[PDB]
Amino acid sequence: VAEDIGRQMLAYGRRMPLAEFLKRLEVIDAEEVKRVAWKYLHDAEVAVAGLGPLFGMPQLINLRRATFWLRY
Amino acid sequence: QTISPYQLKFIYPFWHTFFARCWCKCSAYAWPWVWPGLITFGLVKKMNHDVEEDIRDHYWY
Ligand SMILES: CCCCCCCCCCCCCCCCCC(=O)OC[C@H](COP(=O)([O-])OCC(O)COP(=O)([O-])OC[C@@H](COC(=O)CCCCCCCCCCCCCCCCC)OC(=O)CCCCCCCCCCCCCCCCC)OC(=O)CCCCCCCCCCCCCCCCC
Ligand SMILES: CCCCCCCCCCCCCCCCCC(=O)OC[C@H](COP(=O)([O-])OCC(O)COP(=O)([O-])OC[C@@H](COC(=O)CCCCCCCCCCCCCCCCC)OC(=O)CCCCCCCCCCCCCCCCC)OC(=O)CCCCCCCCCCCCCCCCC
Repeated sequence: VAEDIGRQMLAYGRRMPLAEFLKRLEVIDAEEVKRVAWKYLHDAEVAVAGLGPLFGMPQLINLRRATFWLRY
Repeated sequence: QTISPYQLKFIYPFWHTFFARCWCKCSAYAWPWVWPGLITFGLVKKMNHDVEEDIRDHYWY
């Protein structure tokens, strides 16, 4: 609880009550998820880090073009 | 380390290194290709010069 108080006072300038968070979370449906992902995640840049036996790792460009579909 | 192609200049690097790449390629090909070609060209001329003279030594009066 103390970590939640302090972290929120620095980030938001206040503590959000539990009821407010639950009210904001309640009105998010599938059409709002689609809107936000289309704006920020669709056809976007990616960064990658890796370690170990990586002979079969995809190309960066393969990962970059997997952020969109050609169907639809 | 690799950078995304959407965040690179991709035509300027070709011309930035043009003179070095052209020197390497043209220097490699000079002796092996050009020197036999000049000899073949010369033989083509000598051949055509002897054909003409041989026609006049047999048909012209
Ligand atoms: C009289 C003359 C008349 C001639 C007319 C003939 C027709 C000409 C067609 C011209 C088409 C030009 C456009 C080419 C684009 C191809 C599609 C594409 O974008 O691929 C992306 C596809 C996936 O992209 P990605 O970046 O990996 O992923 C991005 C997303 O994350 C991935 O997101 P996702 O998961 O949503 O996407 C999955 C992906 C699915 O991905 C896969 O799993 C692989 C898809 C297959 C490869 C792409 C199709 C082209 C393959 C060429 C086959 C030609 C056979 C020739 C036989 C001739 C026999 C005479 O979805 C699809 O693309 C589904 C296919 C779409 C529906 C079909 C329309 C495209 C077909 C194009 C023509 C092929 C059929 C012609 C048959 C001819 C028979 C006579 O790329 C690849 O698979 C990579 C290699 C692609 C090579 C393309 C070669 C194109 C050549 C087409 C000409 C056909 C030759 C006809 C000869 C006729 C002689 C008589
Ligand atoms: C002889 C035929 C062959 C063609 C002609 C000869 C070949 C050269 C022509 C000139 C093209 C190159 C111009 C300089 C480089 C431009 C790019 C660049 O980075 O420059 C700034 C760069 C420095 O800038 P920076 O600040 O570091 O970076 C800025 C960029 O952000 C750096 O970002 P980036 O590196 O990522 O790239 C930037 C990007 C962004 O560039 C842009 O600014 C975007 C431009 C958008 C348009 C793209 C061009 C589309 C044109 C299509 C045709 C017109 C269609 C419209 C309708 C027409 C209706 C009639 O650049 C491009 O996309 C280049 C677009 C131009 C492509 C070449 C088009 C040539 C043909 C045009 C006519 C069409 C063909 C004829 C058919 C039609 C008529 C019958 O400087 C250089 O790259 C060094 C320049 C020195 C190189 C030029 C050497 C020329 C002499 C050698 C050739 C001599 C003749 C052939 C000898 C061999 C055979 C005997």
